Amino acid sequence: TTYADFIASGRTGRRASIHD
Amino acid sequence: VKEFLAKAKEDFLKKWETPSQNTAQLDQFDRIKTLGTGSFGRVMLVKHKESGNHYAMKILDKQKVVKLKQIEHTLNEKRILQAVNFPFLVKLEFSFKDNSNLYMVMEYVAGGEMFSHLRRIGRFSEPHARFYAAQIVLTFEYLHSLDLIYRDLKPENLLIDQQGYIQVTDFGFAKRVKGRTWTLCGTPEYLAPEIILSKGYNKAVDWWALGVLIYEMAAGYPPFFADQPIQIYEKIVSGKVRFPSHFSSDLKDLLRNLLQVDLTKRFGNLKNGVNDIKNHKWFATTDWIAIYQRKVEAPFIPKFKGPGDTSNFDDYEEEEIRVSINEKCGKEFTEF
Ligand SMILES: Nc1ncnc2c1ncn2[C@@H]1O[C@H](COP(=O)(O)OP(=O)(O)O)[C@@H](O)[C@H]1O
Ligand SMILES: [Ca+2]
Ligand SMILES: [Ca+2]
Repeated sequence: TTYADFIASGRTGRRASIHD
Repeated sequence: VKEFLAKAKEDFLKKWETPSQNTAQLDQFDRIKTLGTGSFGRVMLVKHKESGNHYAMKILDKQKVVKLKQIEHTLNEKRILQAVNFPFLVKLEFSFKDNSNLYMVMEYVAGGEMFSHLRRIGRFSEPHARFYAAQIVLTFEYLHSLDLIYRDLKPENLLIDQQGYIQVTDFGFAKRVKGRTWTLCGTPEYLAPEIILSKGYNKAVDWWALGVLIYEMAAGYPPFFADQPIQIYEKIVSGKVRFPSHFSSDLKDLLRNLLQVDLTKRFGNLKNGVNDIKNHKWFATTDWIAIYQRKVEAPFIPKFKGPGDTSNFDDYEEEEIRVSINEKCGKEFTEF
């Protein structure tokens, strides 16, 4: 499932900004 | 709205043109605990000694700001936040600087980030997501009318207040611009394709990001995700979006119009502006004035147990707030 793929990914916690 | 916005612009411009400075100092507060962090900033719950009130103190190390080339963005952040006024924007109560750091002291919004509730609960029902979305639509109508672009919409930067309403925080990438700009900044999952493809962009990137926000609130995951930003940018640029089985047809239609790679077609960017969004079928039940007036019953009210309670926030490792006896970066931050 897409849910399961999201939860197993490495970006489920708080996300930092980028600024280049 | 046009009369309200006109007066709102007058108020904003007076403060834009003569910003507030130096309205508190560090030893007026006792620092209690870290509430949250971003790539180079830390926000702490503090207590103001003479009033007893709690606040949220954003602390930036000036040398880190310079090293990451974020001086102009940080001056933008404070100049704009001290000048705006809208029911879903966090209030800046004080600001000051010392030899080492910059300080922005906001109202403490105790209900926590939308992010934490969203991940814990899983996803929000469409009425719940819609209540929050309407507040963002109104806030972006306000900000854009001041020629401001916000550029960092995400659940981590949205706080829930004691009545269950949104407070937008983190004006780090806010910028007053007429026409186009080019900085690659934001949060990877929320970037519009025209940001990634470096062609120059305008306030329509905020309406894209609204589409991402609504998707993520209603799905419980973003429309474009992967383990690394470059992989996310690839998906954004493909623009292919797939929807959960439970999304209503109205929500899907709205999102195809917000997550639109073509700027002549993206809602919020057309001839009728924000009204294409306000008048869309998904928002048919939304009373736009009652939302503005905060008279709508919120779908969710976080638990609150007392001044200073932080239980709606994750815990963080704490670090010393050092202040050197030598002034760092004084010229760079003169106007702060
Ligand atoms: N006014 C506030 N009230 C309560 N918590 C806050 C407030 N503002 C920010 N926070 C918390 O601190 C975190 C970081 O603040 P933010 O302004 O986004 O800093 P950064 O620019 O370093 O990401 C937020 O994600 C949230 O957890
Ligand atoms: Ca942030
Ligand atoms: Ca920021």
